[PDB]
Amino acid sequence: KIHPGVAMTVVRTDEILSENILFSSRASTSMFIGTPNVSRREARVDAVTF
Amino acid sequence: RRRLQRRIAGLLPPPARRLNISRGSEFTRDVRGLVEEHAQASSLSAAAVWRAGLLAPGEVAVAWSGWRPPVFGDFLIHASSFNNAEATGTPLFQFKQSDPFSGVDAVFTPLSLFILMNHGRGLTRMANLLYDSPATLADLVPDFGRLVADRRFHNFITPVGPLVENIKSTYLNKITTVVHGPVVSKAIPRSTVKVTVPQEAFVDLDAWLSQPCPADARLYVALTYEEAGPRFTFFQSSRGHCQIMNILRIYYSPSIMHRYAVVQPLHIEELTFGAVACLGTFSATDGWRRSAFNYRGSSLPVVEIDSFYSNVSDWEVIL
Amino acid sequence: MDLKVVVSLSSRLYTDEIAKMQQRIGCILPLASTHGTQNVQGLGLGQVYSLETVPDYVSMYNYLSDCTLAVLDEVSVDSLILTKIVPGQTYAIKNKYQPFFQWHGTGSLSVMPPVFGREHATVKLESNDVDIVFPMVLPTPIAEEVLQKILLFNVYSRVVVHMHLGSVSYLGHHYELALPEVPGPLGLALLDNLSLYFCIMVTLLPRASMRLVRGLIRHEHHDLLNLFQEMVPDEIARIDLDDLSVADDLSRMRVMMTYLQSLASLFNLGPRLATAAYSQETLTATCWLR
Repeated sequence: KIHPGVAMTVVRTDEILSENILFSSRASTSMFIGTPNVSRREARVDAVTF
Repeated sequence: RRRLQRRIAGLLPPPARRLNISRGSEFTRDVRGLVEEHAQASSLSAAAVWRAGLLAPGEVAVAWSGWRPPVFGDFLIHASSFNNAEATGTPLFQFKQSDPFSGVDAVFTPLSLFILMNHGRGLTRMANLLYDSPATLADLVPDFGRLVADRRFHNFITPVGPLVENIKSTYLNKITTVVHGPVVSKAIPRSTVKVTVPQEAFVDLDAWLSQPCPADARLYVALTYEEAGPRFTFFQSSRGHCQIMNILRIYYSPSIMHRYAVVQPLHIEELTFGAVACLGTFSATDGWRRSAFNYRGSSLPVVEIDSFYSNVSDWEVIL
Repeated sequence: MDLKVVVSLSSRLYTDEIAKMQQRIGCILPLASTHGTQNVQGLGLGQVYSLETVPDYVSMYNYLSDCTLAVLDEVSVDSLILTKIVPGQTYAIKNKYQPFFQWHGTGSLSVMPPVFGREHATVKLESNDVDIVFPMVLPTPIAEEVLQKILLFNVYSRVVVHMHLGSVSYLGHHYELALPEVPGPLGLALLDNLSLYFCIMVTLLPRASMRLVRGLIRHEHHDLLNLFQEMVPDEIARIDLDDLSVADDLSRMRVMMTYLQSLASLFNLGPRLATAAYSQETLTATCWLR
């Protein structure tokens, strides 16, 4: 329990679970909505994957 | 030359790949025509057969689709060499009999194939419960001990894949197994079939290692030669065959020097430490859901590889 | 069946990478998953072959065989369309590999980790601050020649001749390939399995054929024999003293032919492509996954 001749500065970090609030002005961003088409991926032997 | 236009009209349309649907509750005829895959079993009327379209050449079409029709190899075995309480989805193994004109083959499920190994030296409780006498199975192979003793047992058994239908005959049982293709049952309610392998005989090789995930993780069988009687283990992996031989050598690294320490290899044929064979592929995501298997008395833990695609290969020796 | 995978870029793309990537159309690329849309991470071998100085070719082979394969045809800003490769389907594969390998008629293609330098098949995507490398595809005889040249460099590391091993030769052109010094314990594990097979070969190798080849070099001379320089090896002197017997020769061959199938199948690392009908005027071929 005897001090050495050299000190230290213990750095560390802390994770904090915050609740953010998102605000934006009206008509900020124009976008285009596509056509929601379906597709057929894979024919596994008893089950197909769309 | 206008009839060629009608011929190219009858030949053009592929299966529908894209479909710009609008809403879900409407259920348009076009999305139904995309999702309607034709059946295989229907009632017996010529209009019903015509709507079912089973008369179409090769693949089914109402007067190619990335789907394969399954083949169904047929076998004949004696009634005592098999238990009718076997599961539907279980892989099978043919042993080639030594008679030149045979007719009646000899098929071993891994539960039955266990008692060809234990007699001569849980899971073994059920294997002795179902097939009660080993003597009714010790004779289908004529010379088992000599064939283990020179280590040419693996090139005599070719895997035939999973079982489908067992018409429980009286004396000469006829079973149907899928050697190749989409494993699906021939029932009038066409129910799904899941290939089962008993849990203690089946060690995962993925979580045995404890980012690239493909869709088709294969299932490997492996017969291994032990001085404590040979063993049939099964393997699930998402690797190539090049990877499967190296990681199986690293997995069997205790057993090889175990056999080396107990039995010195006096001749030149004992050095073969068993072999492997791809039994086929399945879905890598929904794989190997556990389940339970009851006989009248007991219950062994058992895995269920669901919606399996059978594809047998030859034997590649482990060393 | 619909096999289209679109990969979304997380940022924009500068015009030089656009011009470079539109040259790289039709090449084989690997993917992380097999799902609908993916991001730029997980594409290419650059995640396992990083921007470093020591490669690892066999782990690159493992990453190639483990993951799926695709082909890149349509590339634009923020988005580029890929087409997957699944067993059961046929495809067209174009020959846009800048070490210009002339393809044999109806042979078999093989994918390959980039042996001809990292900078040769690489697009630097600094906009998404990552790198996409392009895996080489070249025919199977040149594939086995490169692979056995790699392993012979790995085993002759500890001995010394260098230019006669680390440079391939073809009818089209001879090329140089990048050589590391250690491939780590996975390359040592490949050498482990190779030496395992080899030592059990020289346990079980037949002795009728040595008694043939002694009198055959002393009788005949061939291109299959002039590598001995008309000198019998010493183990031919200290092995052919024994008599010649048929039964143990058959029992030796009955395990030798079993083991050599495994020794071939151990060199099956990397996905193989048995293609058909290559045309020297379209620079593409009808291929499918074996």
